[PDB]
Amino acid sequence: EKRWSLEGTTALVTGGTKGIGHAIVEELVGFGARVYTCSRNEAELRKCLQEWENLKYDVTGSVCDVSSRTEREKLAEEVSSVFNGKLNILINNAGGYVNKPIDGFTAEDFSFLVAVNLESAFHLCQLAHPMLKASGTGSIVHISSCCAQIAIPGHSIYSSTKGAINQLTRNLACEWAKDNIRTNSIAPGAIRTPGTESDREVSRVPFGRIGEPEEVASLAAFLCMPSASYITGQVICVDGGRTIN
Amino acid sequence: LEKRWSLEGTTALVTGGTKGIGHAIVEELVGFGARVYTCSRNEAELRKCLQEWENLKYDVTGSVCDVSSRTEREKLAEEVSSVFNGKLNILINNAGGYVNKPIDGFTAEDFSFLVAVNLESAFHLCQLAHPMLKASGTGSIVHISSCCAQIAIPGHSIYSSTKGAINQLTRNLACEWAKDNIRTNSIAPGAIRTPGTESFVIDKDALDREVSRVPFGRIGEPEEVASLAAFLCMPSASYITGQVICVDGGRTING
Amino acid sequence: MSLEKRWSLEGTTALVTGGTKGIGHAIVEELVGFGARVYTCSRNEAELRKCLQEWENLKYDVTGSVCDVSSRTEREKLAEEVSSVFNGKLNILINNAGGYVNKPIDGFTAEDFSFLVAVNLESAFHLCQLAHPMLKASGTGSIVHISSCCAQIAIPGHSIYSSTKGAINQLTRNLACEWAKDNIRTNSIAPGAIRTPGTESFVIDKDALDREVSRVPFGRIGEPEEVASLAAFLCMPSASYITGQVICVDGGRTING
Amino acid sequence: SLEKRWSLEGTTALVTGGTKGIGHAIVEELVGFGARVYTCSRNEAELRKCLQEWENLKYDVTGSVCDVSSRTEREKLAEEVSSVFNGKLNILINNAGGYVNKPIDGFTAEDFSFLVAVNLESAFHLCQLAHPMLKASGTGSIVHISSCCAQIAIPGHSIYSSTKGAINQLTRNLACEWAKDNIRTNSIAPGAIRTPGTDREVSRVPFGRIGEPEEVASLAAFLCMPSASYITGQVICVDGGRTING
Ligand SMILES: NC(=O)c1ccc[n+]([C@@H]2O[C@H](COP(=O)([O-])OP(=O)(O)OC[C@H]3O[C@@H](n4cnc5c(N)ncnc54)[C@H](OP(=O)(O)O)[C@@H]3O)[C@@H](O)[C@H]2O)c1
Ligand SMILES: NC(=O)c1ccc[n+]([C@@H]2O[C@H](COP(=O)([O-])OP(=O)(O)OC[C@H]3O[C@@H](n4cnc5c(N)ncnc54)[C@H](OP(=O)(O)O)[C@@H]3O)[C@@H](O)[C@H]2O)c1
Ligand SMILES: NC(=O)c1ccc[n+]([C@@H]2O[C@H](COP(=O)([O-])OP(=O)(O)OC[C@H]3O[C@@H](n4cnc5c(N)ncnc54)[C@H](OP(=O)(O)O)[C@@H]3O)[C@@H](O)[C@H]2O)c1
Ligand SMILES: NCCc1ccc(O)cc1
Ligand SMILES: NCCc1ccc(O)cc1
Repeated sequence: EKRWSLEGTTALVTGGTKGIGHAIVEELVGFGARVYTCSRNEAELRKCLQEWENLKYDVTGSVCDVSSRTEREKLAEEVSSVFNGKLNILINNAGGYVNKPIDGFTAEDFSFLVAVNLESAFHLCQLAHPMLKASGTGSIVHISSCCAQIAIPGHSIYSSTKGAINQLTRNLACEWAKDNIRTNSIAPGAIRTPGTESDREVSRVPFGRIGEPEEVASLAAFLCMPSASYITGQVICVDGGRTIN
Repeated sequence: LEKRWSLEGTTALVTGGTKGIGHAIVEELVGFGARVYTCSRNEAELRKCLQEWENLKYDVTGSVCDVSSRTEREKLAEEVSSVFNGKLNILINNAGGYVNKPIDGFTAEDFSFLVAVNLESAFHLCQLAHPMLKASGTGSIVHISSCCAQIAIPGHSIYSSTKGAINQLTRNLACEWAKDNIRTNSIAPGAIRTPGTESFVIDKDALDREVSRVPFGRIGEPEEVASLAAFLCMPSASYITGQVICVDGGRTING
Repeated sequence: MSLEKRWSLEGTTALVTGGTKGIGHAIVEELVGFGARVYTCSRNEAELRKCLQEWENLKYDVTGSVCDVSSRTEREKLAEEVSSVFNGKLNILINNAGGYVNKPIDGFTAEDFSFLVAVNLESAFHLCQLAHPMLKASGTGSIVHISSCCAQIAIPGHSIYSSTKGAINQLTRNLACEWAKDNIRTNSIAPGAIRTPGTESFVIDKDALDREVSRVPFGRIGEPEEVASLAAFLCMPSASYITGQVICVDGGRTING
Repeated sequence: SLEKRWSLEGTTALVTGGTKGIGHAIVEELVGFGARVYTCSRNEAELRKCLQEWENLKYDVTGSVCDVSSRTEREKLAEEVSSVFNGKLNILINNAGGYVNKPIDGFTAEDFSFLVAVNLESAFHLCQLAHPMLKASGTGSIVHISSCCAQIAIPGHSIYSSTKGAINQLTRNLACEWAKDNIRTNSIAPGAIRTPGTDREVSRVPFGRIGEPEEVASLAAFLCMPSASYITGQVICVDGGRTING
C-alpha cells in the first residue's frame, strides 16, 4: 500500500492548465501529492485552481513563462517557499511545438523551442536540485516525445530538443543518484490535447488510435512512487507501438 | 483512478513463480486482485509454495512444468485454459536459465539449453496463450528480459543474446497482436537480489562487481521488478506496448 | 600509417560464408578488390565450382568448399580446411550465410524456429569460436556479421527471423568486448531490403515490394554492393577504432516515420 | 566499378573547424581521395599556417576565418563557399564544436547558450544554408561529428552530451526530409580521441587506449563516397567499444 502512494509528497508540474500537464496534476493529487503548477495565462490558471479547490485538491499555482530565466528563478523561489525547500517531484511538462520543413525554420523558431523544451527543463532541475536533495526521495520526470527516435515530417528542431532532453535524463540519473534523486523521461506518441487539437499518423499506430492524457499521466505517477525506486535514467515510450511500427 | 489501477477480476499465468522475481510478481498480481496460475520444475518447492499461499487466502494455483520442454509447455497451456475457462488476461514469461562462460567455453548443449529455456519457451508459450489472451478481450504479455541485452558483461554472451532476441520478439508481438487488444512489453532487470538456498554459495565477488557499477550503489529487490510488471498489466498502461524498460538503477547508462 | 596502407586489405585472408550469390558474392569480390585472399562456401557444389571457375578466369584469389553452416560437423570441417589453406592465420570472418521464413507468429513450427536459430545465430556463434585461434594468430582480426535492420522494428512475418538477428546484434557487443584483448574487432551490418536471389520472390510480389519501398526514404531497395562496401571498410586498418557497432544499411528505412 | 565507388574525385567539401584535431584529419583524408576542401576556424594565425602547410603539399584547400557560433558569419561563410565552388557542394562536415566540463550544478547561462550555439544551432543553420548547393551537386553527403557520450552518462558531460543527442536526432530528420534531393546525412560519434581539445576513461575502453583523429576521419570520408549510397540516418560510434563495455 505504501509502495503505491504519493501521500506526504510535494510536486511541481510545469504547464498544468491543459493537456498532459493537467492530467498529471490530477493523477498526482489522486495519489496524495501536493502540487504546485504554472502557466503563462493568469485567467485559466486561476480557473483551474478554483475547480481543484472545490474538489479537495491541494494545488497551488502562479503565472510563469518557463521560457524566461528570470521567471524560472522566480518560480523556483516561490515553490521553495511554499514547500519549505523540500520537493519530491519535478515534472517538466511545459513545452513548445513548431512544425516546418527544415528549410523553413527561422532563428526565432529555433531559440523558441530550445528555450521552452531544453533550457527550461535543464535550469529548473538546477534550481530544484537543493529542494529535491532535501526531500531524500527525489523524482524528476521529463515529458519528451516518441519522435526523438524517428523522423516525422516537420518535427526536426522539436524532435532535436526532445532528443537532447532524453540524454539529459541519463546525465541527471547518474550525477544525482548519490542524492537519492531518480530521473526518467516519458516519450508520448500523439496524444489528444488542446495542443494537438490545434489518418496518416494513426495508420502508423498499431493500436489504430491516438493517446489519451491519462495514459501518459498514469506512468508519470508510477515513476514517482516508491515502487519505481530502481527505475532511473530510462526513456519510456507511451505511443501504442507507434515507433516500433 | 481506482478502475485504471486495479487488476481485479483478471487472470494471469506466471512462469517460475516459486522464488525471487517470479514469486514477487505472483504476490504483486494477487495484491491487485488477479487470480494467478504459476509453475516450477521443482515439485517439492512448488507444493510448499502452493500450500502457503492458500493460508494467506491468496488465489493462486500451480503445476509442475519444465518450460524447456515443448510437450510440458503444451500441457501447461491446456491446464491453464481449463482452470481459467479459456480466458487469460496476463502472461508473465519469467522462467529462464543462466550460464556464465567465456565465449570459447560454450558447448552445443549450453547453446541449446539457453536458447530453449530463454527464447523458445517464451515464444512457444506466447503462441499457446494467444487464443486465451484474445478471448479475454484485454491481453498483457510481459517478458522478464535482462538489461545485459544492451551492454557486454563478461561471461554473458549467449545469455544476453537470448535476451536481445526476447527484446525484438516483444516488438513483433506488440505489432502483430495489437488488433486483438493484446499488449506486449519487456522488463529488463539489472542486478537483483538472488534468493538464497540451503546448498548454493553465491559468488559475492561477482555480485560486488555489478553493484559497484550501479549509480545507486545498491542491488535491486525482486519487488522493484514486480511492481512494474503489475503496472504494465493495468488499464493505466493501455497505450504502452512494444517497449523494453530497464529496471537497473542506472546500471546500463552509468559511464 | 599512410592513407594507402589504411585503405587496403593487401596480405589479408578472409572467410565469407555463403559467397555464391547475393550479398555474400558481392563481399567476396569487394574483399578481393582490395587485395584479400578469400575462402568461401555454400551448400551447392555445382554453383560453388562455377563461381570458383569464374574467379580463376578473373584471376581472383578465391578458394572454396561445400559447407552447410547450420551443421556443427560441417562447420568444424570448414574451419579445419580454412586453417590449412591459410596456414592457421585468418584476418577476416564474414558471417553472411543466413535463412528466412516469413509467417505470422501463430504459424511458426518448431522446425521453423530451429531452422532460423541454427543458420542465423548458432552458425555465426560457433564459427566465431572455431575461428578465434586463427583470428588471434593473424595479429589483426575483424568479424562482420550480416544482421538485419528489422532487428529494431516490427515487420509483419519477421518475428523469428528478426529475433535471431537481434541475438546477433547483442553477440556482436559481447565479442567486441571479450576479444578486444586479442586485437579482434567485431561489428554487425544490418541491411534493409537488398535485391538478391534470396529476395527475388519478394521483388516479383509487386504489392509486397511497393509496401516495403514506400517506407524507404530513398524509394528503392538496396543493391548487394551497397552492403559489401561497408563490409570491406570495417575490415580495413582505417576502421581500427570501430568495434561492437550495429550499422544499418537501409536507405533510411528504420528511422523513417 | 570498385575504383569509381571508392572515390571522391571532383567532389567539393566544406569542413568546419579544420585547423586541429578531427577536423584537421578530415581535411587531409578528403583531399587524399581527390576532394577540394573549404574549411574555417576562428583563429586566423593557425588557419594561415594550415593553409600554407597544405599549399606546400599541393593540396587543394581553401579557408576563411569564421566563428560558426555567429549567425551572420555562417551566412557569409555559406556565400563564399558557393562562390568558390560555383554553387555546387558535395560534402558538408559539421565538425566545429565546443566543450564545457562541469557538474550539472555549475553550468551558467553562457555555458548553455555557448554549447547549443556551437554544437547544435551551428550545424542546423549551416545545413539550411548549404541545402541549395548540396541539392545542386546532385549527390550530397552531410556528416555531423556528434559524440558517443550522447548514449551514456559521463561525469561533467550533461549539456555537451545533450547537444550531441540533439545532433543525433537532427541527422534522422535531415536524412528523411532531403532523401528526395539525393542528400544523405549521417553522424559519427567519437569516444575519447587524442586532440588539443582533450586513466578513468581508458580503463573503460575495451581496446584500452584513446582514439586517433584519423580513426574518425576515415569513416567521415567513407560516408561521403558513392560506396555509402544506401547509408543514411545513422549514428555510428567510433569509440573502441567504450559505450557497450559493461
Ligand atoms: N500531445 C502530444 O501529442 C505530445 C506528443 C509528444 C510530446 N508532447 C509533450 O507533452 C507536453 C505537453 O503537451 P500538451 O499537448 O499536453 O500541451 P497543451 O495541451 O498545449 O498544454 C500545454 C500546457 O503548458 C502550458 N505552457 C505552455 N507553454 C508554457 C510556458 N512557456 N511556460 C509555462 N507554461 C506553459 C500551457 O499553458 P499556457 O499556454 O497557458 O502557458 C498549458 O498549460 C509538452 O512537452 C509536449 O511537447 C505532447
Ligand atoms: N537480401 C535482403 O534483403 C537481406 C536483408 C537483411 C539481411 N539479409 C541477410 O544477408 C545475408 C545474405 O542474404 P542474401 O539475401 O544475400 O541471401 P541469398 O541471396 O539467398 O544468398 C545466400 C548465400 O548463402 C548461402 N547459404 C545459405 N544458407 C547456407 C548454409 N546453411 N550454409 C552455407 N551457405 C548457405 C547461399 O547458397 P546455398 O543456398 O547454395 O547454400 C548463398 O550463397 C543473410 O544473412 C540475410 O539474412 C538480407
Ligand atoms: N576529441 C574528443 O575526444 C571528442 C569526443 C567526442 C566528440 N568530439 C567532437 O569532435 C569535434 C572535434 O573535436 P576536437 O576535439 O577535434 O576539438 P579541437 O581539437 O578542440 O578542435 C576544434 C576545431 O574547431 C575549431 N573551432 C572551434 N570552435 C569553433 C567555432 N565556433 N567556429 C569555427 N571553428 C571552431 C577550432 O579552432 P578555433 O578554436 O580556432 O575555432 C579547431 O579547429 C567536436 O564537435 C567535438 O565535440 C570530440
Ligand atoms: N544473472 C544475470 C547476471 C546479470 C547481472 C547484472 C545485470 O545488470 C544483468 C545480468
Ligand atoms: N532478408 C529478409 C528480407 C527482408 C529483410 C529486411 C526488410 O526490411 C525487408 C525484407
